[PDB]
Amino acid sequence: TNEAQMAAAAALARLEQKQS
Amino acid sequence: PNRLIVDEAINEDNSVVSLSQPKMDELQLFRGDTVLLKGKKRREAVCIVLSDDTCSDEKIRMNRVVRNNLRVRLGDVISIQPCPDVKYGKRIHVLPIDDTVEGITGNLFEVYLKPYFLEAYRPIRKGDIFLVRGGMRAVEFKVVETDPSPYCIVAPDTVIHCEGEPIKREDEEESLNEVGYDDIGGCRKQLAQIKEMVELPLRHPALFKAIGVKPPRGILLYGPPGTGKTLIARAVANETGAFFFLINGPEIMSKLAGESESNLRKAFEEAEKNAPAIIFIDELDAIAPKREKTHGEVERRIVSQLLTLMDGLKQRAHVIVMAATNRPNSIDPALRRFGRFDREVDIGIPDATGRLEILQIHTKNMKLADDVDLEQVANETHGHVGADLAALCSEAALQAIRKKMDLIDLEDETIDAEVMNSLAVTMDDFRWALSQSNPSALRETVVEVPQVTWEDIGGLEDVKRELQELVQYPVEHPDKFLKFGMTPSKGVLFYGPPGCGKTLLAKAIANECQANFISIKGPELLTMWFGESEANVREIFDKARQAAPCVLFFDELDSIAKARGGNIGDGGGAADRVINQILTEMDGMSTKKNVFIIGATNRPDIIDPAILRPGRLDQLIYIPLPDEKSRVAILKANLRKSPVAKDVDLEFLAKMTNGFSGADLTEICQRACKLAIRESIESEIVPEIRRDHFEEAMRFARRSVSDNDIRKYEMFAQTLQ
Amino acid sequence: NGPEIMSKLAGESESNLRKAFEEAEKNAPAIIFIDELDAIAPKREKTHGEVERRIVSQLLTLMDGLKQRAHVIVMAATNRPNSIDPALRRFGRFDREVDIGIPDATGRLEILQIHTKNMKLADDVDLEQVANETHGHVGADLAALCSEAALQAIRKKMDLIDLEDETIDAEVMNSLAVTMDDFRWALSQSNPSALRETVVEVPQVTWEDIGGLEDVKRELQELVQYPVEHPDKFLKFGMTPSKGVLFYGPPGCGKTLLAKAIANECQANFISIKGPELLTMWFGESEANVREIFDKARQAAPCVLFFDELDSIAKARGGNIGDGGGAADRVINQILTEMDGMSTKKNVFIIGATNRPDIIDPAILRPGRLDQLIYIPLPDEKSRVAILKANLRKSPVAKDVDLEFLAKMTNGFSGADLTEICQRACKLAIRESIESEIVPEIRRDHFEEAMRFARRSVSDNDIRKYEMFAQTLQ
Ligand SMILES: Nc1ncnc2c1ncn2[C@@H]1O[C@H](COP(=O)(O)OP(=O)(O)O)[C@@H](O)[C@H]1O
Ligand SMILES: Nc1ncnc2c1ncn2[C@@H]1O[C@H](COP(=O)(O)OP(=O)(O)O)[C@@H](O)[C@H]1O
Ligand SMILES: Nc1ncnc2c1ncn2[C@@H]1O[C@H](COP(=O)(O)OP(=O)(O)O)[C@@H](O)[C@H]1O
Repeated sequence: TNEAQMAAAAALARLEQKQS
Repeated sequence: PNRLIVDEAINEDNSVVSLSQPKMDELQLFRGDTVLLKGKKRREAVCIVLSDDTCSDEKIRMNRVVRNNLRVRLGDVISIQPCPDVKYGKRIHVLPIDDTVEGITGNLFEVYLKPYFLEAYRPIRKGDIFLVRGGMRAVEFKVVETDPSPYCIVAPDTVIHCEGEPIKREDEEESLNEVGYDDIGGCRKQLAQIKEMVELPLRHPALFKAIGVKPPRGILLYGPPGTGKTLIARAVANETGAFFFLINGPEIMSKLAGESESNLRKAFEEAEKNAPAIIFIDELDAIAPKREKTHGEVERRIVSQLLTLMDGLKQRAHVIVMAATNRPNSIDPALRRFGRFDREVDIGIPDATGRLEILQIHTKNMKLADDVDLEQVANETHGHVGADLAALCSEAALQAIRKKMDLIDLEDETIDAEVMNSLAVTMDDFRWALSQSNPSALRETVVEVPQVTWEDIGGLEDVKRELQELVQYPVEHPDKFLKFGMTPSKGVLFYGPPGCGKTLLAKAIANECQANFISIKGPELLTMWFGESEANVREIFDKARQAAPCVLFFDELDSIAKARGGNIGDGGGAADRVINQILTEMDGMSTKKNVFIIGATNRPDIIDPAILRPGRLDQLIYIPLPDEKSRVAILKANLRKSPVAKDVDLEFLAKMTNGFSGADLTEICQRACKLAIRESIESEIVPEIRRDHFEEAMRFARRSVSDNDIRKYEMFAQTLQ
Repeated sequence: NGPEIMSKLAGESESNLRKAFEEAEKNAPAIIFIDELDAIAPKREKTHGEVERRIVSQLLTLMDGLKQRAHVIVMAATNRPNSIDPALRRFGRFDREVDIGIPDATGRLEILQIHTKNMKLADDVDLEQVANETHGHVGADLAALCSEAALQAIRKKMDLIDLEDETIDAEVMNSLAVTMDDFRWALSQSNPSALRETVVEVPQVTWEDIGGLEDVKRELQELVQYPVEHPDKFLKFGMTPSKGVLFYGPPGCGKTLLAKAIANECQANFISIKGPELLTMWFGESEANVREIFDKARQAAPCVLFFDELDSIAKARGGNIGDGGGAADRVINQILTEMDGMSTKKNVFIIGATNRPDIIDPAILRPGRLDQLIYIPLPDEKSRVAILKANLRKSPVAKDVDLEFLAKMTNGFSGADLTEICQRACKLAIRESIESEIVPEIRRDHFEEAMRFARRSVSDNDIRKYEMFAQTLQ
């Protein structure tokens, strides 16, 4: 649902900050 | 169904679990969807699933926080299912653990929970444990009460509460600040090797006692002090759950006769009662040194007592004894015989990548300023081990603390969390700490995969290909060598003028092959010759075996022949003490150890011909002075990192420097850089290296290899036909 | 065992050792096995403690008590016969010795077969190939090798079936096959405990592997076999059998193979002493180690003790010009001494080889030493063909390869030089084969290209040097 999609954007952004 | 093996995670984020794309389609979930994980004792955790290019298809990668919430350990199997109906919450009540908040006071929400939860959209379940780092402390929290149940996602408008006494830790719940695998930086290859040896008999004891195959009983870890020998032993016990019993030399040797032997025996009895168990014996050389080095009754008895206790491990099922020493040959050789301590792992010294990982680990709780560059530090910390990098981070932290504490002047029994949380450690504090730190492994042998790649070597296109045939093919295509009855070469000798890239060639092939590079330089061969200590060659070749796969490079192979007079020489022949030991070790080395020997000489006419016979350095490659197209490539490689102005014509320089070696072109590059630096410094009392700087450099740079020496190499190459 | 006795206190170690002998007598016939004997009764010169001195004396008296303790035999294990109190080895006590040594390629295969009896092996597993690769291993290492290969196979299946219970399913293990990849992995992890030990074994080189030299093959049989196959004729005619022969001639002509092939046909242990070992003793002033080499030859008898590069020291001393001294040196003098003290009744035959006979200490050529000298010339045309066929015996050579024409071209080549051609052509075939996957045989083109680089290593100036020496000897 939409709360999972908002968590998806936040989790993906933190992953990119750690990988970069 | 949907049962996957629990693996280690790369992403430290407590709300993120990694699954390989094919499992996202089997589970019919989208990237970033929220899933539940089913653990043990009717427990579960909620997390967000992301994809990467490293997770194994059949594994789920989760960190320590998630595994503890599920009460599972690495190697177990858990179930994963989507839960697309997860909703947001309005109220979450979080309290700290009593065993982690001590000596520190302040507004826990503003410091820890607010940046953790705010706009993070984390899934939370009732009873979850999670860790928030900051202010140079690692503070773990438990979630006790929420409005929705059993789980929800925190929204930007969710209110976080924290009232009540700290929570007493449960006896079956391990602290997140205990030593685990994520506390170990470099030496990942050794940790993986050890895990394979120990995790199987410790996690699945029913396997070994039910089959005719016996487990490893004793593992000896060796390397310089401060490299993580104890850190690994603790991480293994804490991750598998085996009972950990600590032994150390000083504790046993400080006891009187009749007490030291008794206490050592008790340690083995306690491990058996608590089996599966690991007995870690640190400073083993202090308990059971080589017999030839001791004559006391107490030292002789404790050697015999340890040997009998190690042999008793045939009955003490599921007990593994690990030991730490500085050198595998400092202890009674009996310990290393079949059984007892018959497995060995060389921990070594972290390389530039491992040192960066260690610095990142020991700064997890530290707030770093934007100017801090830990990769730059890792490159400067040559000769340091993990213990020194930990001290380096501590000293940098204390320098930052002093600067602020002397200004705020707040003296009390506890520290304000906000004061530490807003304290940033700058690059100046790390640079200061680097000046104060003193590496403990400065004179130790450096064994690492070289950072030199083929792009760093100009010209020599045919030599690059030849090395790939000599080094990679024998192990990438072994069935063709067997098919045709070919005996792979054990090594190659490079000869030619100095400064033409002979060293880079050996490093670059070691890099592409991801093999450890061991550099032996002229002064080391001369030291062994002059000091009549050629026996040390055996330790060099044995280190190559220990570090395999590796490339063992002997530079300045003629250094001794020249020290003996070179062009005229002395009363003897070509053979000498050190080269003879090198010949002996090569003859006893098999190609199955994946150790490739490379030599280099600037005077092939005085190399003991024995080294060129079949079975030794039978291949010979000539490295000439670079031609015009190569000299341009060399200039570009040497200037790859320099701010060269667009007006610099590197092709014109290559045309002028007709007789120059690669090293001579480097002098031009560095001399021009020096001139640019001088002008830049003067302008403050410039943004790029200008044509004028290279033109002035050409006024001093000269070829180091004369035509008389070029013919010497050509005549040798002609002799080889 | 040493650790069990030495871990005890003064008054307990001696008592427990005495009890062991009393128990064996009560249960006679009995065998007392003392492992790590060097830990109980080391050479006296190496210890001064009262406990170590007493336990040496106590063991000596208990061994002497075996005159009354009927039917009790005491066996002991040590690493070296000279690491223990020499008194133990005097008449009586421990007056019999057996040298166990290190298993050879055949023995290693047998050990691998023994420690896999319970293992299910896949069709791709080749234990003979493993036995040939496990150089320097002892039985303890091959046992660990099989264990590691088993565990790698087990992990691969156990992580997939996920069956966790108190007992193991017999069907699961019974259907688990250990593949060659698991043995190869285990070989990479295994680390031999005897890597630097002296290798003493019957060589796999046979006469079929040596091209040419038909007359030398016959001569060596007369020198090595006749003194033991027909000893009654040597006594009848008052003949003193030769104790050894020196090979001389150009390098790479088969001098080493000749020594191995005769050792093989005679089923005798071959002991190889290479140039670097003679130089190591000279450089380090440790020529005393020659006594242990000749003593090993006695222990391993019947055997052939081969001293390669006998001139290695003479060359290290300047060779063509030399230094201020004469032909004699530290290492050769110890070799001369040991040969003089060696009897032909031990069935130990000494063979030397040199590439520079003009600088060999003439003492080694006197009666009683290496009095026989055999010249090994460069191979002639018919021999070079035989050499090519021998070197290519295991290679997939195409039918279009004309080895007789190749032998005609390589007129001045040594046997080692013909091998370089064979291996260089193989390398070219391998390179092409690997490229075809990114070929089934070695084609004429590969040998023709090899001839572009292969050269004779022995010049005419060096051939005459050997001819002049051979002419002097008639
Ligand atoms: N590879 C490593 N990764 C992370 N920390 C390390 C590593 N090696 C050493 N350290 C750190 O250095 C110290 C090593 O001390 P310890 O494990 O007790 O070693 P020793 O056995 O020499 O006493 C610890 O603080 C540990 O965290
Ligand atoms: N082919 C080349 N490409 C790039 N740089 C080179 C080349 N040859 C020499 N150099 C420069 O010369 C320096 C010395 O090279 P090196 O191989 O270490 O010399 P040697 O092998 O004689 O010790 C290197 O630092 C490198 O920058
Ligand atoms: N007569 C021969 N028959 C077959 N191969 C030979 C012969 N002579 C030399 N070779 C080849 O040359 C190589 C070196 O021979 P070897 O006897 O070891 O030389 P050396 O005795 O000078 O050390 C051997 O591997 C062998 O393949």
